Amino acid sequence: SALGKLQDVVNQNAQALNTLVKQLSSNFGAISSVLNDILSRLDPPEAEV
Amino acid sequence: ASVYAWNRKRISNCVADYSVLYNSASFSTFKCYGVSPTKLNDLCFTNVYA
Repeated sequence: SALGKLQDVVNQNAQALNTLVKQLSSNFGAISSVLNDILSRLDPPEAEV
Repeated sequence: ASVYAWNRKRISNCVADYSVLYNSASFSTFKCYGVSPTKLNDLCFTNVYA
């Protein structure tokens, strides 16, 4: 742990990237977090909302 | 069945046919939620409750 600053910078960047990756699969109030499933299941007006 | 004793059937392990229902057009109410009634119900489901 003599290089704590560089490790901390790398960990913060990885944590931010992983958080974005995790947020990619959030419902956000929609019926599903998978876009392809929504498109293959729902009609174009409700699909687009 | 009567409404209070609503009868439930499980549609399991069979190739579904939804096209005949849509194209029949004798069923006045055709309101579909989640899945769309405009020829998209031709998919696969783990469990269908009727």
